[PDB]
Amino acid sequence: KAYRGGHLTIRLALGGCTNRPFYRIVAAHNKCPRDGRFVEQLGSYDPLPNSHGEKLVALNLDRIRHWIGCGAHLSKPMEKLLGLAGFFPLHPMMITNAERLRRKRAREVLLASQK
Amino acid sequence: PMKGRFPIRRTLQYLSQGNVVFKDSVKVMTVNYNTHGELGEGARKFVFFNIPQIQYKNPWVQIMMFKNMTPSPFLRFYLDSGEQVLVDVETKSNKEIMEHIRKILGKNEETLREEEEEKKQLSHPANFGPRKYCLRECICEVEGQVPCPSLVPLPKEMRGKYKAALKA
Amino acid sequence: KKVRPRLIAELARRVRALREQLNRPRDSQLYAVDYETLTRPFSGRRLPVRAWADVRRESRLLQLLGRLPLFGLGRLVTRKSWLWQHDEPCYWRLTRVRPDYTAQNLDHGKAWGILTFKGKTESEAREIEHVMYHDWRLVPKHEEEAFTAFTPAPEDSLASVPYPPLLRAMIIAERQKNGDTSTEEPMLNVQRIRMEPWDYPAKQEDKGRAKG
Amino acid sequence: VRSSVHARWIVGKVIGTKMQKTAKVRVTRLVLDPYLLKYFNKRKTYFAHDALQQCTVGDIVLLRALPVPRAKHVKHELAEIVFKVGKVIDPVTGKPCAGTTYLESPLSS
Amino acid sequence: QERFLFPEYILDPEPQPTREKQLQELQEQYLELVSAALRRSLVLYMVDLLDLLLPDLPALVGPKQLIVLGNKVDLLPQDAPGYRQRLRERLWEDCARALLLTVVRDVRLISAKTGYGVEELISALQRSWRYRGDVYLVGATNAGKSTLFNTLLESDYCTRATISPWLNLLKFPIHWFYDTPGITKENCILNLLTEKEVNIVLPTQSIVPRTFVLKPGMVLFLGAIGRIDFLQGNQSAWFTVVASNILPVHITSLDRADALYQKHAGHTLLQIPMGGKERMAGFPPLVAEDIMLKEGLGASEAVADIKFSSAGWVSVTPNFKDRLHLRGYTPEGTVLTVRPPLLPYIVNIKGQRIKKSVAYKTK
RNA sequence: ACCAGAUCAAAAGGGACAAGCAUCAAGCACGCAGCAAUGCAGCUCAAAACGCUUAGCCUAGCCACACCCCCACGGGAAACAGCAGU
Ligand code: FES
Ligand SMILES: [Mg+2]
Ligand SMILES: [Mg+2]
Ligand SMILES: [Mg+2]
Repeated sequence: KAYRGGHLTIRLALGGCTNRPFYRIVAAHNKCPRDGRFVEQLGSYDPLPNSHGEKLVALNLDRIRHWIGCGAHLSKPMEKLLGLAGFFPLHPMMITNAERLRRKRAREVLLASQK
Repeated sequence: PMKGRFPIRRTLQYLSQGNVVFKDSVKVMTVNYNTHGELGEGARKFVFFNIPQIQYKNPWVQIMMFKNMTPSPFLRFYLDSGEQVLVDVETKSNKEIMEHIRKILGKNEETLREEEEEKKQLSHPANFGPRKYCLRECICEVEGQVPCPSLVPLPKEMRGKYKAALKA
Repeated sequence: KKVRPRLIAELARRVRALREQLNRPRDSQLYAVDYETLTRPFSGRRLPVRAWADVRRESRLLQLLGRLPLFGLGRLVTRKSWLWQHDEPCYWRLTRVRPDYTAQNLDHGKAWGILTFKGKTESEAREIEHVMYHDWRLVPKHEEEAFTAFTPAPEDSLASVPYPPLLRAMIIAERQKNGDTSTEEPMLNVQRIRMEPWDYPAKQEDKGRAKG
Repeated sequence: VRSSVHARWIVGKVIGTKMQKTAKVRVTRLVLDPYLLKYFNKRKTYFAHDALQQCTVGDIVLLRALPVPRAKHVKHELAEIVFKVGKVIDPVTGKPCAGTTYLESPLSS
Repeated sequence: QERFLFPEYILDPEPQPTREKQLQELQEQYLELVSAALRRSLVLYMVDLLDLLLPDLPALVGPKQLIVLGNKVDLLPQDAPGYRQRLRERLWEDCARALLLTVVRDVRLISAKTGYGVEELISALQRSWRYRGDVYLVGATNAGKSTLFNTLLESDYCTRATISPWLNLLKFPIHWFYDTPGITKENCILNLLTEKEVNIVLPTQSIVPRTFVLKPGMVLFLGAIGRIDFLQGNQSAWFTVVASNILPVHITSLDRADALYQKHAGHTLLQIPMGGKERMAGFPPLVAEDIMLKEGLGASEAVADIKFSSAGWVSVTPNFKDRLHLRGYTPEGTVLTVRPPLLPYIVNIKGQRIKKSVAYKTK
C-alpha cells in the first residue's frame, strides 16, 4: 500500500497476552500499524521481571546502528531503553522523572513524619 | 506403480541430487544430440537422466534440446556476457559430461556454502514471531520468564482487574 | 488485461487543481482574526491560549510597515518574543516587502530581510516567517545603533564529549581486539554539530500555505 | 547490459517472417509439472528485430534483449542465426552437415 | 525591477472555462404512387420485431404472394427456449388477425446486421416454383430495408446495382429486385429525437433486460422520454425494461418523480433528449395515459408489455391475483401502447437484488 | 537539523500470477517498419484466444472498497464496512 509520507522509526510492538505485556523492538514504517508490518525486528523486551527479578532486553546493536544511520527515528520508550542500556545518554525525562519522584518521596516523608 | 522407465527420475529426492549449479553468467544451454549412434549413447543417457536435475537446480537457465541436428553431439552454453561455450560430449559418459560441465561452469562448493550462510542469516534465533519465521512466538515460551496467562493465571496483584479495584 | 481509463478521475483531479488555483485565498482572508473570540473567521479555528494576550496587545509586521515609507524598507524590525526571550539583539533588516494590496489597511503580505539572531547576522536576505503573527515591533530610527550594538561574546565551547558508556566500551574493546592499545580516551566531536535555538527562524521558502 | 527486458538471452525458433525487419521467434522452456514432476516444453512467442531480414522460417536463432522495448512486442534483437534452416554447419568440426551426415568430410582439409 | 501591462489592446481569459464540456467531448403517398406499379411477382414485407401497417397491406400491395421477414431478431433477448418459434407463431396470428395464410406463404426471422438466416432465405427463394418474377422489398423506415438490400446485393442471389426511376430507386438483376421507399411511421419518438438522440436510443447491441422490483406509489423513468407510475397495487411487482443498454433507467418515489424530471430533463441523468432546457422547451411535454393490469399471472410470466414507441418496452409481472394501476407518461406527439408480452418469460433472466435498490443484477 | 548517497516505495516498462465452463471457438485491429508522410497486412487462439459464472489472496501480512453512478467534476441523496448500540 503506497504511503503518503512517513519514515522509518525504531519502536516497540506490544505482543503478549492480556496482563502479560511483551515488546518486540522493531524498525517499521511509522505509518504502519503498531503490531503490523515492519522492516526488521531489532530485538525484544520483557517488562515483567522474570524469576531472577530481571527485565530482559535484547538489542541487536549492529542493526540498530545501521538503521539509525539509514535515518530511522526513535520512539521515546526506545530512547529511554537505550539510555538505560548506556548505548545512549540517559534521557532528560528519565532524569527529571527521577527528580520528581525524589521530591514526591520527600513530601510524603515529611507529611508522614509531621503527624 | 509410477509410470515410465526409470520413474525415479520424477521424484524430488532424485531431482535435488543435481550437483551442477551454473554460475549466474550462464543463461541458455542447448543440447544437440543424435537419437542413434554408439558414441552418442553417452549424450543420450545424459539428456535422459541429468538434464532434469540441471534444470531443477537452475530454474532460470533456459534449456533446449535438438535431436539429430548435427552428426556429432555437443552442448553449448550462452552466457550473460554474450560468450558462447561449446562443449564436446561425443564418446563421453553422462557422468563424465556432468563432471566436465560442473568443472567449467558450476559454482564451487565454497560458493554454495556462502549462499547457504547468506540464507541462514535470515533465521535469527533471538527474533520472536510466528513459527513460520522465528523459533518462538512469545518470550513467555522461555523458561524463567513469566508464563503465558492462558497456561498459568497471573497473580491477582499483577492482573489489572484488581489494580483498578485498588484504584477504587 | 487492458485497463479501462479513469477519465472522470483525471477530470476531477484537473478541475480541483484549476479551482484551487483560480480561487487561491488572499492573505487578508486567511490570516484575519476576531479579537473578541480570537478565532480566525476564514476557518473558524480558535488561536491557542498562549497567543491570546499577544494577539490582543501587539501588532503584525505588515501592520507596522503600512505606516512607513517604502513600507519601512531598510528598517530594523524586532519581535516581542525575541526581545523577551533573548538579551541579545535580534531583528530583520527588511530588505524587501510585498504587501497584500487587497487588504483594506495593507497589513498582510510577505517580506524579505537579513536575519540577525542573538547578535550574529547572516550572509543573505531571505523570506521572513511568522509575518502574520502579532509579536512584531519596529526599531525606531533613533536608538537603532544603540539597540543593535552587540558585543560578540566568547564562542569557545566543548570540542568533544564522552561517548555513552556502552559505546565507549564497544569502541575500546574493538581497538584492543585490533591491537590498537592506544589508551587515549574515545571522544565524540560536537563542533561539527551546529546547535540552533528552537525559536530560530526557519526557511519560510519551504513552508506550506493554508487552503479553503 | 542494464536492459529493462526480463530475459537477457533466449534461443528460439523462427516461425514467421511476415513483419518488416521483425521475425516471430518461438522460445521453449522446460517447465516442471508440480504434480507429475516431469518436465514439459512450455513455449512462448517473442519478436526479434532483424534489420537485415536474414531470418528464414525454421531457423534456430539467438535473441538478445534490447536496451528498451522498441515496439509493443519487439523486445529482442537477433544476435545470431544459430542454425540456418537446412544449412547447418557443425560447430564442432565447422564443416557443413546435412542432418547426421557430413557434406564435406572433416578430413578434407 | 518594474513592469507594466496595458488595459488597452488587452488579451483576456474567460470565466468558468467549463472543462466539463471538454471531457463531454472527449468521452397515402405510397398508396397513390407505388401501389399502382406493384398492383400490375413477390413481395418481401419487412417487419421490425421490436416494434409490434400490417392491416393495410391488401390495399398497399394487392392480392399477390407475400413473405414476412421479422428483422432485428438478434437484438431480442432469449427469454426462454423456443422464443424464435413463439415469435413466428405470434406473427402468424397477427397476420391472421389482419390476409390469407393477399396471401402470405412464409414467415421468417432474419437479422441483416448479423447475416442470420439470409442464406436460408435465399435458398428458400430459389428452391420453389412459387417464387418467380420480380421482388418488391416493402417495409418501414427503421425496419432495416437498406441493410437487407445491401446484404442481398453482396451475395450470389444477384446475377452491380443500378438506379432507375420508379422516384429513383435501387435495383439489381436476379427479373429485377425492387427496393421501394420505406413507409414512414407516425407517432414515433424517433421523429422527435435528433440524429444523436436517435442513434443512442436505437439499440446497436443485443439488449440486456433490466429488472426492478417496485412497490405501489413508485415511478420509473426510461430516459426523459418514458415514465411509469405504479400504484394501487395489492402487492409489489417486477418491471423488466427491455430497451437500449445505454438508456438510463431511474427509480424514484411518486413525490420526487416530477421534481427530478424538471431538474434533470435532458442533461446526463436522463440522457435522452439532449440540449438542456433549450431542447426541452421544444420537446413535447409528457402526456398521461392510465392503465389497469390484468390478474397477475405468477411471478415469472409477464402480464403486459408497455411500449414507448420504438424506444423500448417494459414487461410487468404482478403477483398472483394482484391487479395494479399504472400511469404511463409519454410525449404528447407519440403514443403509449400496452400489448401482450413479446417476451413473457423475460423476468426469469436476472440476478439478485443489489442493496436496498430495487434493481436486480443483470445476467 | 542541510547535502549526502543510504533507506522507503509510487507511477511507468519487462516477467510471473485463482477455479469451472468449448453447449464460450474464433477475437475483430486485437501487429510490424519508418523521424514522418506513409507503407507492409499483419497480431492472439484447441499448448484454450475471446467470453460467461464463482471466489478476496500466496496471511508477520498483502490486494481492493470506502453509500451508489467502476472514477466522482457532477449527479443520485443525505450515507456507522470506526467504537458502543438499534
Ligand atoms: S503467547 Fe506469550 S504470553 Fe501468551
Ligand atoms: Mg466510489
Ligand atoms: Mg453503510
Ligand atoms: Mg459497528
